[PDB]
Amino acid sequence: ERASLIQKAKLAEQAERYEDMAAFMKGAVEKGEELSCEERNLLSVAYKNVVGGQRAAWRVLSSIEQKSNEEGGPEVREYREKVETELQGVCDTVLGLLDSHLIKEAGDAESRVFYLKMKGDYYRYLAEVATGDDKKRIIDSARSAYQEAMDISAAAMPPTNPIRLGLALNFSVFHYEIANSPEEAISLAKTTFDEAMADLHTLSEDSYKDSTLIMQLLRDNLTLWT
Amino acid sequence: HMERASLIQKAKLAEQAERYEDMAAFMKGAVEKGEELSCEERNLLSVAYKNVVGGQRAAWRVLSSIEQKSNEKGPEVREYREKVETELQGVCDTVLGLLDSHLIKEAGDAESRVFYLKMKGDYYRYLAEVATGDDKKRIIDSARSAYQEAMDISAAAMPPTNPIRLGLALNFSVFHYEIANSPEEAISLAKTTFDEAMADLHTLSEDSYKDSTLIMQLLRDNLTLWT
Amino acid sequence: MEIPVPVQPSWLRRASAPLPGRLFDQRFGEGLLDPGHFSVLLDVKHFSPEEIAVKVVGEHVEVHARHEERPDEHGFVAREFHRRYRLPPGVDPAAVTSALSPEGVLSIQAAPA
Amino acid sequence: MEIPVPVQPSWLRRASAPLPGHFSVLLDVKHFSPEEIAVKVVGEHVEVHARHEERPDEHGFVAREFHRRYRLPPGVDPAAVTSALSPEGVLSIQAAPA
Ligand code: NI
Repeated sequence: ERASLIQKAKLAEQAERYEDMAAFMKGAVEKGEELSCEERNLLSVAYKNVVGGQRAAWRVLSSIEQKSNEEGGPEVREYREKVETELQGVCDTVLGLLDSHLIKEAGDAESRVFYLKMKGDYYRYLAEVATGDDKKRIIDSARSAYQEAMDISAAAMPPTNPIRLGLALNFSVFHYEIANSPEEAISLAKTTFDEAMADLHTLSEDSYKDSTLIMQLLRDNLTLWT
Repeated sequence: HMERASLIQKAKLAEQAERYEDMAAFMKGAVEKGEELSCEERNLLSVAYKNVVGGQRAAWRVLSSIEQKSNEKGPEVREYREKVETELQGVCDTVLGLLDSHLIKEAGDAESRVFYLKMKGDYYRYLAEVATGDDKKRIIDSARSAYQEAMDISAAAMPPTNPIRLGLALNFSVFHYEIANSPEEAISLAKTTFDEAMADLHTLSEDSYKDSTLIMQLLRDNLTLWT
Repeated sequence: MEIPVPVQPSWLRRASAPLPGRLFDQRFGEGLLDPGHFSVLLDVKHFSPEEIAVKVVGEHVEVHARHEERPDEHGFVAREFHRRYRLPPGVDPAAVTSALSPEGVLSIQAAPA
Repeated sequence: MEIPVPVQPSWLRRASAPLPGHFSVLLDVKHFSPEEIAVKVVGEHVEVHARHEERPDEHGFVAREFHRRYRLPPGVDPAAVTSALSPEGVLSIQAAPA
């Protein structure tokens, strides 16, 4: 059953049907076996494409809503609330899978950092659209997931590792955009980037391409934030 | 009336946000209020469903190609291709249901009548792309009839440079070539449509001119490809 | 007489974790895989916005890109280039703007004057 | 005359209605003449220093400069390092196994 669901998720990826891919991957995770590096990536690709589409849509509507509070309707608010609801459901699904199946005390630091970063990410996506005391709870949950992942990655992974680089990038986005700590965001992005150039020669063609891409992102964000 | 206005605004918002499934759902609801659609509203309905079905059609070809290649087989490709195919069929049946129960009328303007009949031919053509047996034959006949009724109206009521007329002749020629396996009829229809167009371009306004000059290039590209 | 042209990154938002020619300098391309105006496109792929300097020096628009020694695929590499373009007569030097795309394309433009 | 064959170009697709050890490196040094390129072996590295003064081009004036550095593997004799520039503008720096 699990092997079939993974094959179907690979087919859904080829067909670019990410909602289907996510559903197959959810089912595969629910079989109870640990995910391989390839399978983790299938799960991540599936849900990031679903949530990414929803997040991109919400910003368009939220921007129209913010602009239409000049020159003069309610349909924007009602519809923004609907999508927002769809986005919240996808984040809650991912977070549910992470907490009930994927987040474990064992084994590899790579897989542990991967899932904890994913937890921080989906809480951060919830924080992008959250409002009151709920927003505060969500911000705290993202911060905790990211910090636990940072502690593991600094102790177990080299500074050029793409999972470590990607995590530090997202946590710095969190500090700047969500937690409104631009200084912490700039400091984290600078440190991550600096610790990276010094270690690039230790990387293989595969790892090198991952780090060199992500360092460009850190640098672009620093250009934008400073 | 208030509900209809809201659904059209929401469809315009869904278009901006590029949420075409939502746009289609809002447009379906707006059509179900019972008022005839304006030129802008017809276009919203068409944009919504063509984007939904276009995404499904593009997906099916990828899967169908993998399935055809993996036979020089794994059950997963067949099962999944059957699923999508099913989603595509449902969208086409929804459009065709809306066209037959609300939009296709014997009144009024030839423009709106040709528009809806072309749309009927198009969605039957999309069903024919994935259909198989005696069902395929019935679907091919239904697309042919919708296109022919639209051609008859457009030849009698619209100038040869009209973009709805040009777009219709283009799709019917695609139908002849790809679906009905009549390349000669496809080439003949495309040539005739194109030829009748250059002679009449001067009679067009800046708005109509841009529509025709684009579509004639498409007819010409298809002729380059088919001949 | 010379005025500095600011290099603004075209892209706004911010980048998060992504889904995981040759070693030459520049020119122009049709796409990625005259009146009183100015419009040029430059490939500055090896330089960050802070490593590119655009100026209007008299009758010319100057582009000065430089990056200090950095590691790469084969070893270490430092690069530097200086490009110069003529500014047409009916173009106001104050109207000259510069932007850098996330793809690494530098566009220097000046609205008709 | 009998049956024509379609001249189907790669340019198009069926248009439908529109939407209403050793050492060996290869370098591209196309902008530099042989006299504008300097190759050296400095310790554990092979250095390439290319520089051309201001010259006219397709859009305006341009001066270029680059410095590339490559590590020299341990079992490679620095005296065995040779360099050649092809008429296509490719610089190849090689060192036979030692
Ligand atoms: Ni040369």
